[PDB]
Amino acid sequence: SREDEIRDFLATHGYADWNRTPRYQRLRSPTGAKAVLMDWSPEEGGDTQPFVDLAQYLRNLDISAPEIYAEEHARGLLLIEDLGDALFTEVINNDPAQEMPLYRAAVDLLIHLHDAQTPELARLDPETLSEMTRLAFSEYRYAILGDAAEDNRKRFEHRFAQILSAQLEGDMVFVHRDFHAQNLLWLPEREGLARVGVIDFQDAKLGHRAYDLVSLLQDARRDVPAQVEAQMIDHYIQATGVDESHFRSAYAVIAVQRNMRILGIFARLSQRFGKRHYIEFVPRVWAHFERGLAHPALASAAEEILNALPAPAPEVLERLRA
Amino acid sequence: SREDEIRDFLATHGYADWNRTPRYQRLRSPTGAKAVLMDWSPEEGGDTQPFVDLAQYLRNLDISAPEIYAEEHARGLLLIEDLGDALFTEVINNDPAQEMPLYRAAVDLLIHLHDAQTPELARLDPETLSEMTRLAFSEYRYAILGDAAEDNRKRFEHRFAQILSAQLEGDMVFVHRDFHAQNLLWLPEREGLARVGVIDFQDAKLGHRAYDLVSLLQDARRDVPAQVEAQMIDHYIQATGVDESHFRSAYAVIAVQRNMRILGIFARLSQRFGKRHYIEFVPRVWAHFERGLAHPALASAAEEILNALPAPAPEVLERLRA
Ligand SMILES: [Cl-]
Ligand SMILES: [Cl-]
Ligand code: NA
Ligand code: NA
Ligand SMILES: [Zn+2]
Repeated sequence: SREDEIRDFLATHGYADWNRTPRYQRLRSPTGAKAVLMDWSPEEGGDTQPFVDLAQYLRNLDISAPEIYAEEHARGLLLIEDLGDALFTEVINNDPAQEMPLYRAAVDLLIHLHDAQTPELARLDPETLSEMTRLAFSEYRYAILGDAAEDNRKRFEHRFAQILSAQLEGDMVFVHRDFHAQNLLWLPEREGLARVGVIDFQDAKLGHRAYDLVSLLQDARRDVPAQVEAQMIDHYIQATGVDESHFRSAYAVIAVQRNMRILGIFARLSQRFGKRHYIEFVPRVWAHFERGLAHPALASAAEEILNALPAPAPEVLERLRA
Repeated sequence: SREDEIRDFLATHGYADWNRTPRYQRLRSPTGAKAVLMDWSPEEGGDTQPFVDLAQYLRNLDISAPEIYAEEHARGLLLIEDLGDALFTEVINNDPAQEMPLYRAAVDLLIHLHDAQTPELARLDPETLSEMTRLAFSEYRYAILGDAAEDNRKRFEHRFAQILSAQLEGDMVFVHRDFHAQNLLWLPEREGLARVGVIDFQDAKLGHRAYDLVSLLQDARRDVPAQVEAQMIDHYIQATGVDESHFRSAYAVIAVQRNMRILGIFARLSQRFGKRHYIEFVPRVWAHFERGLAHPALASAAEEILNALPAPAPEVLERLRA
């Protein structure tokens, strides 16, 4: 059994007396030392090596990704550091005055990260970013109107790749891809940006400096105040020394890209994975999408894309949920 | 080429601009950051996984084995922490007054290590320890007299396994197996036993508490003063709370075991690997062997083994060197 494998893996590496306290199974020593077991079997299609490689890479930068305590690549098992339970979302739910300082710490992580020498990961080039918006047609539009508007999509993708190519410049940086409050953990005994524990970095890519900042600040699952986004963009620009007009323009086209795709991601979470609650986030996503399409960089694509995708009226939301 | 693989491995993990400054290749960043490349190819028969597993295990105990910065198991490459150049032997050569405090720190490492929950490594049971002395016949005796005294060896091994079984008790501990001053590195910015950097732990096993202490204190490559050995055994006994008479007896039989085997190891280093300088260490090894055979625990084996192995007279040493 898989339980026998887990027990053999733990015994082999000196953790036989540790107990599970219920992919991310909490384990505790007889005296309360903490660790986390990752169970991602190869036979199932999982691979532990990217997690190990990227956790090491981030930690080499004094970023609080988890230490690897033990590894078993062939059986798809790891034992890693437990980064605790103080999720940014929980901290902010309990005390809203922590939002700004927690978001500043996370932006400080990105600033530091973006100064780093990069690993060779697959790149989010303009063509790839454009194609990645296709979920807006194949999942969101399709779930609502019953077709994916193939011709509008091909025309949008072609124009949008050109716009992305025109507005995104500079070397690519490490991008986490799910950089938002729910995947961040507060570690208050640490110093500075090291207080930001990070998980879910394993499918990281190379991409633009604004990519993780958009996910953080336009986070569709939370109501991030406009002043948090404004001030955090200012701070990122001031701290990095990037050209302001260019970063702002890149940020706007990237916000269109990410919100458009997440329309599809959320549509599919509801329609395929039965999670209707993500549909409550669609009006927020749609608003950020529409805002970004009002940026002058998007002028050639805006009117045609808005004609092709249905606004989330109450009947559209219900059809997304049902 | 292998150089192309190394360069691909470094580039992939963000180290492309690091340069080699000449298995254990020194690498330096453009601003002088340090790391060590391990090149142990599978095609050659090498495996990086035990080094990774055991380095993690030791570091989980706050023992200064090297961090793993990057790994490539399939191609047999690792990038690890550089633990520096302050080898215990160099420190003590320069300043002999450091011998006691450096050896105390190393003994403190073992004390701490032996309190740890163990991994599942192959065990140095009595039969295995006995067989491992056979190099005394197949390499040392053979190099000198032209035969391995098969009958004496079988009789010695049978009796010696019984003696080992009688004198060794308690749970097995992690044993490094090459625990001596040459494989230890001083890290003076660290605290306590963490100042003892350790390398060459990758073929570690489980064995007796005295195993690594014998290699450290009866170190055949150095003249460890009798007072260092005496006081370090006292300190180990006092700090661990082990029964004194039993530890001392275990230490004596283990000293016989390790010195007997190293007669063979050194004979073979000279005869097969052309390193005649190890033969200068044979008189020291022989003296420790003879001392241990005078322990009452060894009484049934002592006279027969001494009759079977030639004393290292000047003509014996020359035949070992030539
Ligand atoms: Cl964790
Ligand atoms: Cl090293
Ligand atoms: Na513990
Ligand atoms: Na550097
Ligand atoms: Zn590995």
